[PDB]
Amino acid sequence: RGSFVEMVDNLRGKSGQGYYVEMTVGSPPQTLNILVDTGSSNFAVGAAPHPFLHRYYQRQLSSTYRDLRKGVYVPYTQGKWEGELGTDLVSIPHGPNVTVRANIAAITESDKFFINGSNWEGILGLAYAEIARPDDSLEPFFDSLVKQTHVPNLFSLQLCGAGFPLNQSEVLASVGGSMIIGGIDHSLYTGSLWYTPIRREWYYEVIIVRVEINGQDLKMDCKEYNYDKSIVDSGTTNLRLPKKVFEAAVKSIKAASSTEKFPDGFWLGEQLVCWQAGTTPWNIFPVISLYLMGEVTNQSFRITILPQQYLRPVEDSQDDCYKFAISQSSTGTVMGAVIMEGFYVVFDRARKRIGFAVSACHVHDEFRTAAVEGPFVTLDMEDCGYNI
Ligand SMILES: CC#Cc1cncc(-c2cc(Cl)c([C@]3(C)CS(=O)(=O)N(C)C(=N)N3)s2)c1
Repeated sequence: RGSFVEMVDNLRGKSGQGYYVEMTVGSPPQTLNILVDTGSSNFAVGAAPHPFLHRYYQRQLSSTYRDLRKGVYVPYTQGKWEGELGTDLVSIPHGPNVTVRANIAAITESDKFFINGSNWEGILGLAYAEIARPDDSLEPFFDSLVKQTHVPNLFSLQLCGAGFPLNQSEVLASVGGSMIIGGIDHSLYTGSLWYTPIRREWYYEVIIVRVEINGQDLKMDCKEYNYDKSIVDSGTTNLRLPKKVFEAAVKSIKAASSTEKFPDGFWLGEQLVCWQAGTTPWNIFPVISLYLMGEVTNQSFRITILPQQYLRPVEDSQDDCYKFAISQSSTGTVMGAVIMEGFYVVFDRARKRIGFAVSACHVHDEFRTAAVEGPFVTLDMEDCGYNI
């Protein structure tokens, strides 16, 4: 049974541009579309005109706006923003029926942060205070929400990839998924939920203990899989792997799909590959299984994704085109949107654990499905975690 009907189907977007939820800030309420990001901890919104924004937060029009008289500069390689800190009343129209006083970073200047055509005007950082900017004294939105209300300390995400490209109008009209605040909606998944511990509360950090490509063990020291960390990040498009893991995984994926040769640019995630309408050879591409530390001692479980997850649909023609959505990282494993699209993901902050179940909206074919299975007997799993 599905017990959170008001929050089901409250997301829009896609893996390449991000998934967002509608929010309101200020008095009277100012509506904004907000990127759902489990990989950061700031609630930051556009608050000045920008060519790629059609709306922004107007603090002078909010009677409940409180100025914190403090600036914040947050530079990332993926985009940078400068903001002015303050507080205001915040609601999630298709969320719990509560109004919170929360910190807001009013973005006044930015460099390649807002993306042309994304439809979002801000970011909802759902990770922990440890990685909030300027420091951990700036309470993240979800912490304020739990402290001020009776909403349980848990949220769950069902990110829904369409399995095909969505044009400018389609992406605005389509349901991109669900963010259930304070609970688990049982209609969003099939089978059982399996839980992996949150290693440390900063990013949503996890431990990967084994990797298979079509059941074939990648056979690397498991520390390599979590070098220097492994995180679950709705604000990353790809499955990102540490350099050495990426090189071994791409070699194995190429060997499994060897009946068809792809250009170097395809494996670099830069070039698209196209096939005649309806003829994508899904079967030649292998499944990928990530084994995660279980809640019970010496116990693991696996999550299995299909090429329908790691081949991201892109428009070219009537051909079906894709980009390879597995890429190299120098900052550890990132289980991005293309992985999350296969699963219903429960961020159980109260019990310091992350749940995975097969998503009711994952893209598959008649021959294979994504899977969440266990238990498996796995020894010295603590040794898989990286230190320093
Ligand atoms: C699925 C999707 C998506 C998507 C699309 N367009 C923009 C973004 C982001 C830009 C920035 Cl900046 C982000 C930060 C705050 C820093 S980051 O290091 O780039 N990062 C990986 C993260 N999780 N948070 S997300 C995400």
